[PDB]
Amino acid sequence: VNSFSGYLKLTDNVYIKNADIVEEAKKVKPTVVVNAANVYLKHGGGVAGALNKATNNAMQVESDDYIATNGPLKVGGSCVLSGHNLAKHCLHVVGPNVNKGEDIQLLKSAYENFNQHEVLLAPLLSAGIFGADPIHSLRVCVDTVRTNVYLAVFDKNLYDKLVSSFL
Ligand SMILES: NCCc1c[nH]cn1
Repeated sequence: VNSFSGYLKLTDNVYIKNADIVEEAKKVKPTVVVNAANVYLKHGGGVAGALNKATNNAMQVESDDYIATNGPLKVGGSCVLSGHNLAKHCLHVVGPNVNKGEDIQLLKSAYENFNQHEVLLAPLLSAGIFGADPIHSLRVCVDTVRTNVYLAVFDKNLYDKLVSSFL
């Protein structure tokens, strides 16, 4: 049993809810929250900008030190950093950004990072400002992640479309 409430069950391991991931993280304090990161961990907008704002910029300060030491992530890659006030840990995962021309096949590689964690609160990778089809992102998630993932979808209209169209 876990603390997540109000989710619709899509599969054995994937759950979904219309929720603001920031507000959900603050309520649940999950072991892992996933950030929709870019390779520079520049948390300007979308999910990343919202998570970072909720940490009062402490996520960005920590991320800048990570990049100064390690250099940029790979598209499809990830790193584990602090969850600050939102979670124990933040898994920063880089899905491909269609608005930069990145290979959508890298979305499966991105989701494979989730398998290193038994339970996660996450957004749909490569959705929102990264420009990919969220229906596709949900299908890749279900067909890739084997650990227990609780997906937060900010937009109610999109949530209802994801559920209604789910095979
Ligand atoms: N408060 C809205 C956070 C968010 C979710 N998705 C994109 N941004």
